[PDB]
Amino acid sequence: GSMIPDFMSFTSHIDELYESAKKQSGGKVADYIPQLAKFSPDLWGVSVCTVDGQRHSTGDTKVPFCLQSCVKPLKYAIAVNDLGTEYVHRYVGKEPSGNKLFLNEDDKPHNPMVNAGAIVVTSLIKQGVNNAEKFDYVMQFLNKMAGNEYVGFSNATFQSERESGDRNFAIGYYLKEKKCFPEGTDMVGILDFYFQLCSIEVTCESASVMAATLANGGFCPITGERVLSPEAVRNTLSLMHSCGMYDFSGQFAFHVGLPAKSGVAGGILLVVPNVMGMMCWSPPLDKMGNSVKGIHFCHDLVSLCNFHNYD
Ligand SMILES: O=C(Cc1cccc(OC(F)(F)F)c1)Nc1ccc(CCCCc2nnc(NC(=O)Cc3ccccn3)s2)nn1
Repeated sequence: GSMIPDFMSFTSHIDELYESAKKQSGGKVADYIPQLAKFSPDLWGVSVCTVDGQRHSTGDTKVPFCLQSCVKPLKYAIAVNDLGTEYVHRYVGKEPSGNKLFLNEDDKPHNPMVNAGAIVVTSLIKQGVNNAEKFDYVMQFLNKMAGNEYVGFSNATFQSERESGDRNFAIGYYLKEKKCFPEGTDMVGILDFYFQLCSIEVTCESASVMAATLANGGFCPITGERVLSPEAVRNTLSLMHSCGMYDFSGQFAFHVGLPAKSGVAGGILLVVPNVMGMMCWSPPLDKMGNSVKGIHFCHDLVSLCNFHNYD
């Protein structure tokens, strides 16, 4: 599957799109915790990792930042990989909401990409062991996805996220009341694990390798290791396609047509199946919560290389 005939000319076009996006100065850096409000609005990085293992970065691609919602497709993939589609979707829905409600009509969170869904997915991983082992288990998994490149942890983000996460505690108690967790779940402990996962740190470079693992049918392109089952990958990409960009998800599926997942740190994890993974990062967000520069870049990328799913 050679739709990138000349990698060096392709990176030349990446750089031009990078420079064009750089001029987009709009948006607001998230500031509900100090660990996000700190970030400069001018940070802007794009990293590419093909399914071959070819790499290209431009801009601020080695500055660590928190995954935040970008971790949601990754922990869903781990859950499906270990437990199968059917078991996971006993607890969480499979489609966009069209949203302030915690649960759909079946008393399940709408999908794994919204907070209530990610909290339920978190309760499914490595059940029975304590939180330190749960975290270590997911960390080892993310190391394999990233081919052992930068995966860190921001204790300061974790502490601030947990102390100000009233909406997530409201979701936690509502899900407990509607019996959404597996039997024996310690809800407060699940919220802790959830806040920790949101505080895992990557760079553009390490994250693009994670995305490239999803683009490569579950095989890490820079180690050849099998990390995720084909089922886990397929499921994760479908939900990223339809639910990955908050309230912009429907527009993004229509105009861009690639599986992607945004996050409040300004990251956009982007997958071009069978071609490449990308991570774009610029902290200033539009009013729907997506990185202004990243969105502009994603539109330009598809209008240039015919990467749209139905192109
Ligand atoms: O009940 C379900 C299935 C369901 C599916 C579809 C329709 C439906 O009927 C309903 F919309 F009327 F509820 C119910 N899910 C569910 C129900 C309750 C909850 C916990 C509560 C969610 C958090 C909120 N609390 N108050 C709110 N008020 C507003 O947002 C203000 C507003 C503005 C505009 C129009 C209406 N209100 S949000 N979480 N999830």
